Amino acid sequence: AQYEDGKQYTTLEKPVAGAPQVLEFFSFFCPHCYQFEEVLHISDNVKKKLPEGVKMTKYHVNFMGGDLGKDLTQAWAVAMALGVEDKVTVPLFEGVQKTQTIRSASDIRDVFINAGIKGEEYDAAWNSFVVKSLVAQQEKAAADVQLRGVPAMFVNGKYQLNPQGMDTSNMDVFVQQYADTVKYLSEK
Repeated sequence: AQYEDGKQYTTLEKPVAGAPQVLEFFSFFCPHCYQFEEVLHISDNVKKKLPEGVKMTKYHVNFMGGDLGKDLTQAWAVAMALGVEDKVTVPLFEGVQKTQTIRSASDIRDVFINAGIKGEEYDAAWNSFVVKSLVAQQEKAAADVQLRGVPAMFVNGKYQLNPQGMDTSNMDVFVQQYADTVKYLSEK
């Protein structure tokens, strides 16, 4: 076939019921994730090719960056709860990996303040049980699918993208192959 198990994707030996349609995992400590976000715009290019009636989910993970890794997962819960994902994603990546100005929860908070989220609004969210369950959801989804590496994308809780098995001579071709794979899996 043109798309083959073990080549552009792998199948989960144990499928996950009720999982989000397109589920993506990342970490602000993850170097390929930085690329996926700022240079390749993977999420956005996948969206553009997905049928409609399809929801995309993106979750942060704990297993990189220790204590700060966990803070970043809570902050991402804050971003999702407030719907400010597209205002903090880039400054969080650059603060962690480029400028190295994020070293504490307070510095994460500064990124939101600078993006125009109010102190009051941020701290209440941070401390809310709505954010706590959102954190639980991120962990549960990761735990459900064995997750030891990011970036990662899962389709309908059954298929896992395999970017190692695609060309990387040309970044544009890589992205289209990746998105076309997601669309194919989607229709499977």
